[PDB]
Amino acid sequence: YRTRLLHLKGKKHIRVHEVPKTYKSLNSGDVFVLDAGKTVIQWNGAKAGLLEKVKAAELLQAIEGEREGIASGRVVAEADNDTEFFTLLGDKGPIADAAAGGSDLEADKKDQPAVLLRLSDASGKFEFTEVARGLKVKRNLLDSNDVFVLYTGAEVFAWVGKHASVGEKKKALSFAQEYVQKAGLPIHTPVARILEGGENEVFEDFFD
Ligand SMILES: [Ca+2]
Ligand SMILES: [Ca+2]
Ligand SMILES: [Cl-]
Ligand SMILES: [Mg+2]
Repeated sequence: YRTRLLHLKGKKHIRVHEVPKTYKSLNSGDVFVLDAGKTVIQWNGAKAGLLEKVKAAELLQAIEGEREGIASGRVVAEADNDTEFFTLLGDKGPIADAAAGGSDLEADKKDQPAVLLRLSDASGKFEFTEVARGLKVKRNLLDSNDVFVLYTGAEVFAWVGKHASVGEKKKALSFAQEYVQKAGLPIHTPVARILEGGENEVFEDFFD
């Protein structure tokens, strides 16, 4: 499994980004999730906000539920200097202060990375079209008749509507994988094909 470091940040709402796997990506003002597959660790900065911890905790719960006992979750404080955390991280050093991580209020306004796209072949050919971005990505936009691709800021999901066509169901994953390429995202960005009706905890977690 490829260990990923996720960075959660915000005041009125929370956005997540994947950041380089190193202590230098951390800052005491925010909350981070180190996803090492079967071990997932939430790291709370000393000055982390309540909402950042809450949504990081929701992410851990969703990952644990989707991985069905294979993955265990644990939360550590920055002051704990958790040795397993820094071992899975790969290095250790001085943690940048909250000021160096930037303003949460600025992040709310300037950093909304979510993107929702639709894949439909109702016209006789595949059309892959952006539907919404940022906070305007709402669950009500999903349509059982088509396939939808959601970028959360950390992961890409290919959501397959129950009434999607044969071509849409077959090509859903390839369009989601190709989105990572065209959008210039990290090559190892996780892409997952999911079905309407599934529990899909991490996907559903994005919307609440
Ligand atoms: Ca913060
Ligand atoms: Ca369709
Ligand atoms: Cl602030
Ligand atoms: Mg949530």
